[PDB]
Amino acid sequence: KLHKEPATLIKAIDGDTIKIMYKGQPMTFRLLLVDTPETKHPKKGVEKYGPEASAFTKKMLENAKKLEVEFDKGQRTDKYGRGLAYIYADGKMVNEALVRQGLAKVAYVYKPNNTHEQHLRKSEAQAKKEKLNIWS
Repeated sequence: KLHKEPATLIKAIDGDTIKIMYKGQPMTFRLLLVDTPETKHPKKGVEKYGPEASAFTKKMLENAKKLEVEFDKGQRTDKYGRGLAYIYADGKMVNEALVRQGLAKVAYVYKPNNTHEQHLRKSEAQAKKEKLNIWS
């Protein structure tokens, strides 16, 4: 069953990509199942809510007493060598918080990495009904 492990923030890069110290090593992590608008983009530039999703993630992680990472049951790294996980700040999942606030859409899902898909989908529909940010 999925279990949490300790990690240490190094640097938030943007809304859904962060650098953390994981088991002694610095790595880049990508937040599972969510897409935040982009600040660092090749073609297009800062997308709308990009700067916002990324301040959110930054504040949430920097203010936490405790950071934990939760791997899903599939591949734990993507083709760019980024960890793939659910991230928790004092017990609150960053991935769901982003979605609940209308600052992320639920991503395209790849089984078997999809254990919190329903919950997340729950929160996105609520942010939709409340027409928050993305959904305004």
